[PDB]
Amino acid sequence: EFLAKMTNGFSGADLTEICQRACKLAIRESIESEIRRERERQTNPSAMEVEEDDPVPEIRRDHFEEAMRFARRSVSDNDIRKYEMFAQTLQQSRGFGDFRFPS
Amino acid sequence: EFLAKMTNGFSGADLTEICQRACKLAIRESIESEIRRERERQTNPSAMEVEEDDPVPEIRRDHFEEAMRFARRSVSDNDIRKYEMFAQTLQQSRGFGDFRFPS
Amino acid sequence: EFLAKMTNGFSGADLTEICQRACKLAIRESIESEIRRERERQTNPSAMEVEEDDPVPEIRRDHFEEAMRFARRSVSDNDIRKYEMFAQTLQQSRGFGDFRFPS
Amino acid sequence: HGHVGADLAALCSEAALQAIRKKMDLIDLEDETIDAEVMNSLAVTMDDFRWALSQSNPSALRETVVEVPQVTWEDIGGLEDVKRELQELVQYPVEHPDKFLKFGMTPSKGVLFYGPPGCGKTLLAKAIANECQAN
Repeated sequence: EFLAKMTNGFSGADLTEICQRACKLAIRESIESEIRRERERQTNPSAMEVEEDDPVPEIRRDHFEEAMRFARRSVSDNDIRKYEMFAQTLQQSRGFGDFRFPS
Repeated sequence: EFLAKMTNGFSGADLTEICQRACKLAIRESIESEIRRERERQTNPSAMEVEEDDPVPEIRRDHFEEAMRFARRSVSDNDIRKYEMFAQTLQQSRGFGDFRFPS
Repeated sequence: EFLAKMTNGFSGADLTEICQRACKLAIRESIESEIRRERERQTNPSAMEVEEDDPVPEIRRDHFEEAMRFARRSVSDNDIRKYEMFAQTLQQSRGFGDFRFPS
Repeated sequence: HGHVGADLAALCSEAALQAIRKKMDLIDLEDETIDAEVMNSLAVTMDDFRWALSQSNPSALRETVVEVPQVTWEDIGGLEDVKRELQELVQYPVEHPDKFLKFGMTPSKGVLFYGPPGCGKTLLAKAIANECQAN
């Protein structure tokens, strides 16, 4: 809900991108975390993690906090006024307005 | 390294040309040096070079020092600003910037 | 001399600017160094610098090394060709060339 | 480049015939029946192959060719951000295809380079193909 009312003028195809940028930003760290775990210097059987450590099991908070920095609204204000102007080109129930039948 | 930081605004397709101009400038001198060696006046068997003299066995320093004089940058400054301007046409993570989730 | 042959296409009014940017970048540090010297916590007469310490007595090397980062050539290549083209609009001793008086 | 197997058989035969044809000083008209000297004592040398390659043998190939390139990453140094980005967009959907299925991110299907003309675009695009061992 806090991510909802912060993105204000964003189109529906723009905030569907940041929930892929955050997934890419977490897959980068989950690939990179497995590099050091196999590249342990003197990788000895002593004190070995027989259990999977799972450093990134799910998308955390700072992935969205970092993926939000590259957000950009695609539609401007100058072109939404074009569709509002076409909506005004439809006469939009304007003219006389209310009248009543006689009694 | 001294030839690296001297060529500053050169594109990757321009300095690949001077390492062919220097090769052409050394092949010219290696062709020309064999002309006088067969055109020795009174070419006698006395004091004959039975060994190959090899005047240009490899590209020397002054070939690059002479081939550099015909260098020319192909891309100007007025057209790299066009690609920078298209990079600015992408919104480039500009707008609100940093925000944080509440605690 | 190393600063001479590095700035290649720079006009005479552009490299007269970096020897003021470096002076401004050293005056900033010489103003800032006097702030901490009067703002010493428990500024006691013990171990007092009776001599002037003079942290920046002259422009050092890294001031030029940092002031060079903001350099920009003002004249492009597209406009120096205009003056070369006007120099070619003067006919520039072209035509017949060498002739000799008869003997 | 462009030769097929029959063209290479023709190249071998033409090089052997050029090595025969240079030995006409012994293969003469006076000896119609050829003696057993040159029949087993003639070996082909390298300039015969260069002659038979250069003077003849037009290649019968004009269409595309599939291969792994042999350019390397240090052939164009720098651009570490571009190297990290191309690694994230090519290597990881194929070297680790299960982690892309753990949290459902679909892979992208292509980037678009753009820049000044002639700054090593193809020599950069072939590098990830060589690194991934990809055609």
